[PDB]
Amino acid sequence: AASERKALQTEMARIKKWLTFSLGKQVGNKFFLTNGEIMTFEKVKALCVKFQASVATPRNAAENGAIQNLIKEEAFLGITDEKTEGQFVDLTGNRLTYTNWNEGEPNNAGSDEDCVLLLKNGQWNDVPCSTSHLAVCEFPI
Amino acid sequence: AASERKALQTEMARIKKWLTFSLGKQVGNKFFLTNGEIMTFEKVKALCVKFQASVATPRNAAENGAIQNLIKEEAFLGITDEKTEGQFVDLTGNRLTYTNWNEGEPNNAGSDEDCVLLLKNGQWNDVPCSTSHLAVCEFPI
Amino acid sequence: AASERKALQTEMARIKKWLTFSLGKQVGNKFFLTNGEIMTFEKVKALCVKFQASVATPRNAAENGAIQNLIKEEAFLGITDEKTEGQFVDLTGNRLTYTNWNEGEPNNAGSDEDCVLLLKNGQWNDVPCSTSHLAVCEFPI
Ligand SMILES: [Ca+2]
Ligand SMILES: [Ca+2]
Ligand SMILES: [Ca+2]
Ligand SMILES: [Ca+2]
Ligand SMILES: [Ca+2]
Ligand SMILES: [Ca+2]
Ligand SMILES: [Ca+2]
Ligand SMILES: [Ca+2]
Ligand SMILES: [Ca+2]
Ligand SMILES: [Ca+2]
Ligand SMILES: [Ca+2]
Ligand SMILES: [Ca+2]
Repeated sequence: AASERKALQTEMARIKKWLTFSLGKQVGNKFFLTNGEIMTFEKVKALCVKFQASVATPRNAAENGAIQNLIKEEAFLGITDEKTEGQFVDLTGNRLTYTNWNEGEPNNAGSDEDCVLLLKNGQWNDVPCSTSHLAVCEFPI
Repeated sequence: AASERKALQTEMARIKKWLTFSLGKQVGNKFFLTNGEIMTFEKVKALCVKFQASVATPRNAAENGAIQNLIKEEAFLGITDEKTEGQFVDLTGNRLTYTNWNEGEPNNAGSDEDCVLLLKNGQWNDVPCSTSHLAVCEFPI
Repeated sequence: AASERKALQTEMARIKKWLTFSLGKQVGNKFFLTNGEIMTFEKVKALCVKFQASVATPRNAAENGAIQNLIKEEAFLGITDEKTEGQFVDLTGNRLTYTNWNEGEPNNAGSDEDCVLLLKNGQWNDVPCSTSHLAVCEFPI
């Protein structure tokens, strides 16, 4: 009967189990993944979008730690103050409820730091959007 | 007809081929995987269990080498002598038929070394279960 | 109705999306993957073949860069001049249209360099086939 379909769904459920265990980090309904490539902010934006994903945007400590665990280099976050200087916000325009700025940040040094960078210790630093950093996308899971 | 089902099974077989090639190490009916996180023994136990897997327990040189190849840091094994000091055993209570102790091991230093650690060279060292080391689970494949 | 089949195909399409994003590098109809193990050329050949894949053979800059991005160590390419010294060719006998030799290469040093090695900077160097290097296979995607 639908024995095949039964086996397909069972096979899929385990493949998905493996992936969430070792391919990336799952926190709720988000799945953080990196292609291991560094590029400018606009590029990462296009990239994630190209995959039906969005740039990783930690909305709480758990997510921040998850991204922290995943990365081997500083990664751009889906946060900027491009439109209103000093007012950091989501790629959807939503203001942040959780922040983890590094000491002395944000400082908008050189009057040109509108992007945010997740550092290896989990802290953040505002950096120029034109710099090249690790691409990380959150996929809906 | 069942052309779709045909394609689904073919698609699944190749996805599985990719995963066994680059996601982890397959040795017989075991699939070794790591989430790249270090934690205490009890945590790793819970973790693997949480994924229908068990802590990696090499039962022969091939498996030991496979785990060795997979890891980038010392990993806990599913072996302990908690119940009977000096008598190392499986998470199922089965005694070991294969061991790869490091020189001078096991020594049960500090009278508190009931867990086993796979070192980068494949050799083993008994360590305190309360230490934090890389999590590795063997999944049924 | 075929709601399941619908869901299976949707589930598969996203699993495939994740894999092409983080498991390997896709360039056209090729999917480059590495098992992270170093071995002699003949071994890598057998390995890829064993997986219905072939040794990675960059046929253009995009592919070369893709392989370059993927690797953490020097990787053998599916190119040799075993049959006709100096005449480098595909594993299918096809002559190369794209090459990226390193300065001073190829030199066939020691009169025993019939294999090709992709270096970390993307350049190539002819090396003895008996040396052990990273295995990389291109899978049909
Ligand atoms: Ca600004
Ligand atoms: Ca600090
Ligand atoms: Ca700013
Ligand atoms: Ca700054
Ligand atoms: Ca004891
Ligand atoms: Ca030793
Ligand atoms: Ca002990
Ligand atoms: Ca010891
Ligand atoms: Ca020759
Ligand atoms: Ca050079
Ligand atoms: Ca030669
Ligand atoms: Ca040479």
